[PDB]
Amino acid sequence: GKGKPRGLNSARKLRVHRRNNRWAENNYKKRLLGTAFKSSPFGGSSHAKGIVLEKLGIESKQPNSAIRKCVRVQLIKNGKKVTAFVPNDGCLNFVDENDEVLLAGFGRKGKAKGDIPGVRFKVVKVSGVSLLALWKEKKEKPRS
Amino acid sequence: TRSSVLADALNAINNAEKTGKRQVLIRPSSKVIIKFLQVMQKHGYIGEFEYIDDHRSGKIVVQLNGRLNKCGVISPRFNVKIGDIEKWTANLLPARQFGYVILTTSAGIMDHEEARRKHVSGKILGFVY
Amino acid sequence: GRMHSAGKGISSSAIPYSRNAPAWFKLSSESVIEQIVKYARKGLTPSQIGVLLRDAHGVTQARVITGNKIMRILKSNGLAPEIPEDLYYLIKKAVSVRKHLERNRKDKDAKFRLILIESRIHRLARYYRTVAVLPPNWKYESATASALVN
RNA sequence: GGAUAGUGGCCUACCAUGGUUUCAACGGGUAACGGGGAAUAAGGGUUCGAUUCCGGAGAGGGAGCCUGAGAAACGGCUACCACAUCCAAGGAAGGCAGCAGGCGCGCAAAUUACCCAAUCCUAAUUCAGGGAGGUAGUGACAAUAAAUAACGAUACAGGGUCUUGUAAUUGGAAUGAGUACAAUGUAAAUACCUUAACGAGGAACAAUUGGAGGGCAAGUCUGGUGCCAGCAGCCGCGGUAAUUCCAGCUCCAAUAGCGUAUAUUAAAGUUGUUGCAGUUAAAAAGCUCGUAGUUGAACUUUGGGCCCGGUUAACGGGGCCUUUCCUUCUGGCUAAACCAGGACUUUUACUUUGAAAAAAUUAGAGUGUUCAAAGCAGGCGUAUUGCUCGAAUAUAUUAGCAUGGAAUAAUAGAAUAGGACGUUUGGUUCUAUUUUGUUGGUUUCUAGGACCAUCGUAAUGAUUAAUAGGGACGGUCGGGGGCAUCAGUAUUCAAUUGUCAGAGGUGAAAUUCUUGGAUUUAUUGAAGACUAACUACUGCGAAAGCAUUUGCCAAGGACGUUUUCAUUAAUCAAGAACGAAAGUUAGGGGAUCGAAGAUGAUCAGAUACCGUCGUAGUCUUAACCAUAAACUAUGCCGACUAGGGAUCGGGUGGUGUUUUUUUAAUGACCCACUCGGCACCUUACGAGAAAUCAAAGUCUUUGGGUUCUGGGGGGAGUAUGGUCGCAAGGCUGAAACUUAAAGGAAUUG
RNA sequence: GAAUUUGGACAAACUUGGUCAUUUAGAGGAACUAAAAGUAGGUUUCCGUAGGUGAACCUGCGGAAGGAUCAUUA
Repeated sequence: GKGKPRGLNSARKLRVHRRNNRWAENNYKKRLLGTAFKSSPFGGSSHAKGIVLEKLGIESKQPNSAIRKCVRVQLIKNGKKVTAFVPNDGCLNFVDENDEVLLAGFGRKGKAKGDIPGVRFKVVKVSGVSLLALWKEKKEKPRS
Repeated sequence: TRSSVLADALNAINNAEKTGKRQVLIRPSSKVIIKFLQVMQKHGYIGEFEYIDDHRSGKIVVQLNGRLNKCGVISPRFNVKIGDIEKWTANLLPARQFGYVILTTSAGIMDHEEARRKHVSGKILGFVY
Repeated sequence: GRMHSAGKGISSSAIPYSRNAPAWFKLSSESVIEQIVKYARKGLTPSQIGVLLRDAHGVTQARVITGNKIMRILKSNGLAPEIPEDLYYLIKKAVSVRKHLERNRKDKDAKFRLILIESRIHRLARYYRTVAVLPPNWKYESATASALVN
């Protein structure tokens, strides 16, 4: 029984059934349609670079708040505008407008880790130097 | 329709043992069914069976003596290359010291240890333990 | 079960466990043979010959008494019809239900039953022309089948 | 025929009309050079392979060509295209996907260094050349080995006279990170190995990277900061969607490494062949027929005896006999029959063994690279003219070749004998390796074939009739279908008649009909629809569905059968038949009910959102449409597994009951049995998340055959394409994006 | 034996016409969002289809329970 063919010469039906079924997945469907190249915010890559268009102030709540807001950045290759997540307070004043930041993912395969809806990227480098080391007064930002 | 008589025989024997009967009647009969029962009888898993003979196909009455865990058929009958035989054991026997898989080789129907001892192999037929 | 129905009946005849010439018969072996060819020359099918022989003359079945079946007896003496018996009766039934369907157009039940009968005819005709009894094509058609049955 | 180095539609003339494909041809995509291989390791798989080895192709894009054995060559030429260089403005020259190096592109990648010393290649050739190649520079791609400390003495805490730790207590030893004579190394140097001299007392020569609610190891720490119509009153306490707001102390893990991002793999049985699921959680086509595909009952030499002989009485080997080695031919024993010998599947599938299968990589044997990753080295001596081991082995799962087997699954053979076998006789048709001197032709003999006829020789040739299937027949059975016919009240309308003031409608009114008599009563007539009660945990049909009488027409299941044929079967993309209600195009007829529409009153409450009139429709004919909670929310075929009582159809039996008017057929009933149905009750041998299930059982101990469908929730049955339909619409049918849940089943507040 | 020339095959490329496909301007509109802050009642739940309504919703025909069986006799 079991609903599938079982004859010794019945391999072609199994193969074409598996092809169609594998097409009904999500990983295989995005891998063999090349979705990461046409419609992805990146070019199917890990990091990216882009100039900071503007800084948008999405706070936690009404005035008694925790400051977790970041910038809207347009890319270099796609030209597409996304929003990032700068790390903790004291790092926000480093990133200015038109600041050539290098960006990475956030850690959930295209989904928002954390309780901030609508951000999938975080700033890794600002002005092409660093962000973690520049915050820890270990280096200084080069001018332009 | 009746695709495999060996499946019917083995399912009947398994159901009879799990219910707890003493003897079971199997219809139809075959050379493959007779040889399977002869191997199971040689290794002590069943008791004594008789071939009732009408003209058409025959019937078999098998008298069980317990000590039968599970017997089963493998449809389709895959070609088992000799280096693969223990692989089949490693799929469908509970342990390594007891349990048998039955190969239809060109030297007849025989258990897998005799197949390894005779350096012969063939198609798969079923298993018993 | 059935082939074109949901039924699951098992009513049939049961050949006994004796292939040897019942003792109370003790009449002949050839006399029934020219009696069979006389019955066939009268114009009956082998099944009707068999039922008349077991109803009237005590022949249990013609295979055990003579050693040959009835259709081989008729084929040996050149009484065999050009098409076999069951296909002939299926074509006859299809012709009759087709005439009924012609006279009553809105009988959709007869349409379905005719489709079933014709599919049965096609399966049987494919078997007969496969085993090389019928001519190699034989081309079953709606019209000429009427001219085939009479 | 031409052309080619050569075959070939490679080209040309002539003639045919073929060739491929549902076993997916042809077309479209590829973020596609192919392979040896790489990661992942229970197995099977999944994912990558531009890249060091092999083969292909290109030198900015096309095309053409000389030289030459070899090029459609670009560190060769010619023309066009796109770029672009130089200047005296006439003209000339160009091709880094060779090595360095630059711009651009980017998340992403090094020196315009030295040399032929090694490996090999080229040349007239030991000698010349080689950005091939090697050496060094940059280099945390990856991989190997392991520095940042070790031992005492004193005082305490201990276990307690021998053992641990603590200390702004103390003693000297050891050594390389480095600096560097020298020598080695090297084409020359750098570096490594060796080494005279210098080089350790903590802010030395100082180790980092993440984290401490759970997952997941380690805080019942400290302080400060921003908010309070909470207490107190200027000290403060407590609360703070302060998603902790931040620092310090302490602790955990790994360590010269650690973290993050994207992709991929394992855990995942979220691809399921092994190995998923489909009653209710995603998911069984509305139903049936049916082509390809997949799958398909049993049966034909088994058994016995004989020896010999391999391994530690058991396992496994081969030959003889038992009606039993059949087959294509030479050399000998002989009187068609033996031996020595050349070999054979009607066709396969399958399986064992073998050959031929690049190296590197993988598994793996040997060997102290000081160990190890590596490498194929090395080992031993009178170390004075020496000796010698090795560089194994395995894997390669398809295809092709050779070979032993004959279980399993297929194919064919004698049915109109046109079948086999021969020292059975005749005729035809052909051939000669020869002898008559060699040869051409003529004839006979001889020998070998093939063909047409007659004698025989023989156990002369046909497997069961599957609790598979179709067919025939007998008696039934059914609210199964079509046409025609018959009937029953009821509803509405009309005629006649009786009598008077209201009748309908609502929770309450109003519209409506009414002294030309409303509603009600009586008699009669007409039209269309529908078939109550009987009507059931009953029947029929593939489902949708089917309920008055009678007749005709064809069909159907089950039972009975010592009838017939002998596999004709199960399931099923393509294709097709039917398909509730609603709906569409014309004709008919219109009694009820009634979308739309029209009017009445809208009274807090409609809990009691209505009333009356009424179009399409409801009925039917001829065409369309193909959808339903089309539900048993359970595909179809087969096998087995548990008790009981009803009930429908058929059959068997009863010196059983009843009505015959004589107890003969037959009917109704009762008891027992059987086959095929619709169902019901209890239980768990079992199953399940549970509700529950005799199937939803026979399943981690997972395989009887087959078809369809599903892969977290939305976007979405939406967009686009095609196709069917007059239309309504149907069938097929995404993605971007968004989210950590949506959901199923019971018990409890 | 050069310049030059006739015919042919190999053919780069240019002008026009059609066709395929990618990207970017362009009125209009409908969707979604945070928008801290705008304008008491009916209650069976659905399915197919037809008509009507800002608005779920209502009505007509057919279907399903994914809706809670008491008493009596046999």
